[PDB]
Amino acid sequence: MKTPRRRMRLAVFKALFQHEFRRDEDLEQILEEILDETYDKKAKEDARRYIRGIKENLSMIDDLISRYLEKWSLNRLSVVDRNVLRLATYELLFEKDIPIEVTIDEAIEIAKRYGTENSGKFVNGILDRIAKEHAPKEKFEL
Ligand SMILES: [Ca+2]
Repeated sequence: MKTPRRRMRLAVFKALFQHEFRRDEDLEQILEEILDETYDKKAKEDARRYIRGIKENLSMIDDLISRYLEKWSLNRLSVVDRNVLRLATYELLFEKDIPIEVTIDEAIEIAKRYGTENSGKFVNGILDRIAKEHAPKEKFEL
């Protein structure tokens, strides 16, 4: 049996979340602590691709998101909101055959699960805006 993408994405989120309290450590090493053999070969490869992509483009991703936050900057957001946005933005921009609504709706689920009462609505709004202006043109043709 194969590990679902949703479970793979959750491991990526957990690594992002845990890193916020261990900023002197490597995001990639934190992901490996989370990954184990209960995940299949592809899921571990996929989670690594996501974490590497987010880590290697973090400043670009953060600055991209920052343009949609008026004066309540990214650093002032909760750990959950900030990282769901980072994860979803990476997916919208670099994971080619995933429809925009799948990325946004599955990101909202993570926000509702671990965030506060307005987390889901907040991230849905920001991601709708980011997707409209930053998703590759081909993604709209899916
Ligand atoms: Ca279609």
